[PDB]
Amino acid sequence: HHHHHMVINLAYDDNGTGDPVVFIAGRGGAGRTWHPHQVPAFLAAGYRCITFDNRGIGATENAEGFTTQTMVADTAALIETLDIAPARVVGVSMGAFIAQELMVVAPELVSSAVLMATRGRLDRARQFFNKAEAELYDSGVQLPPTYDARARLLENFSRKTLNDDVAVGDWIAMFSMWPIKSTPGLRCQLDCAPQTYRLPAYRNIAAPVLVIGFADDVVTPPYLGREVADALPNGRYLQIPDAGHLGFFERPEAVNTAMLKFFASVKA
Amino acid sequence: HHHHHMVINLAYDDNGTGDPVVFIAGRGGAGRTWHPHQVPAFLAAGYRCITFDNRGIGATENAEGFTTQTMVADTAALIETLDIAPARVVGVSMGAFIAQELMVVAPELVSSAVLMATRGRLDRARQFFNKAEAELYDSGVQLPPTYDARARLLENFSRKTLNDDVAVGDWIAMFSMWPIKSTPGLRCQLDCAPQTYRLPAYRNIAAPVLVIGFADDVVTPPYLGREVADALPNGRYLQIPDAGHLGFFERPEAVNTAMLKFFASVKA
Ligand code: NA
Ligand code: NA
Repeated sequence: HHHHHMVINLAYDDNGTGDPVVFIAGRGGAGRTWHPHQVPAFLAAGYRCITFDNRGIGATENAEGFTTQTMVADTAALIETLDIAPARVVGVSMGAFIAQELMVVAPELVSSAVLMATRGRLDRARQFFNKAEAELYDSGVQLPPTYDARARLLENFSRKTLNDDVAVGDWIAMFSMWPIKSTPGLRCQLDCAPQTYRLPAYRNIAAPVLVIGFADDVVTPPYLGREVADALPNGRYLQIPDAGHLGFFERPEAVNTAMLKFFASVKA
Repeated sequence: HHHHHMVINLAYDDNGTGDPVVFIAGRGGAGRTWHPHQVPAFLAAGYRCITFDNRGIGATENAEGFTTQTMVADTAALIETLDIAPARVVGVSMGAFIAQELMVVAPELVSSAVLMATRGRLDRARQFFNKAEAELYDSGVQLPPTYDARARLLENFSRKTLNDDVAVGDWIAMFSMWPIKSTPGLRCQLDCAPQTYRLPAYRNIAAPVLVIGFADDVVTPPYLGREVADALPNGRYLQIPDAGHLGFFERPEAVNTAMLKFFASVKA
């Protein structure tokens, strides 16, 4: 348990009534990124949905010097403040890493979890990708807007989507509804990632977990998600075809139905 | 046939004896990019190999204001100067587009061709990618080196390669042997691409053609290569699994054996 933490106010929304589900967004994602595709489906299934702005987002976008354990403690504090322990947790990418590490140190707060687009370590390519992203920020160079959108398309969507002229046009426009500003908080979130080999620690997590991998994901490749599921004694792996790193936007029905079926299967 | 062309000296190498094969590199590639993996195999099969520096490369790296038809005429002039008509042609990406357009206007110069990683048009994503690349150059922004290498890795290699820690390390190092300097010639080569729907024109090409698509290619996706093969009355499509846009470096044995078997099958 943390002993060097200071609670800060994080924006959050608390919607619906019933069993609580805490959503943890990935790097650069605000709480509202769960609202186009996930929260309506979960509300329709009868869940209460908690979404929030991670440290480094929005009102804390200039925060720096925080670590994964800071964000774990932030999430734990939100669960305790809302008096929703134990909660279901849905995390994606950085948010799934936070969820994993939360379950290691405070398992009593999490009844079950979905971990989307996750890993328990970085391989050579993904370590290099992170070094390159940090180098881009630290150089002060700003990518021109269309080139930034091109990188976002390549890095987040399936080949099937890129080959779909209408879908591609739509996602280019979606980028205006979900800008990712280069902030100090975004740069610090880049380091809130597996710096070490965390799979052995996850063998201690006894709670039921669904790990979802996205077949075309190049940011968190599916084989690294399968490693997490294999470490988890009560974790199962599911792969979504024709889905990139943003698979929960790209194939929302497929992802939601898998998550809702899992959460129903572990009902108390 | 061209009527507004001026021949310029292009660097070239002419290796081996026997049936001639003219290699046409893609955007940013010098003639020597065919030497690590293709020319030795073709020499061992008994072919004479012509490799050259496209307009916009090397000694003409500051050239601008040229078009696809300029490069078609450059290639035709090289074939005629060396007195190797009709020649086999191997082109990749921009080089395959040049080869396609050469066969439309001067089919007598080409006995058969391999077209790797090609297309006869741009779809919505690939048009946007090109607009983004032009925007990056025209903005004067220079990508920091590690970020530039990250983009090159993501855009050119298969998921299988990216997941291979040793191979990834090797390709990062290969980038020091094959730098792609941002030059006026490189920017102009960006426009030497299908601006229009060229598939109907290719229905006129009677020569035998092998079109090779790379399964993981996101720069020239395989379905666009299959469109070219389908237009060509004597064109066949072959797909290489686990290969990105640089598939002829990544899977050299698979690509070379397919090309050599094809060229043997059409021997006079
Ligand atoms: Na498991
Ligand atoms: Na055909």
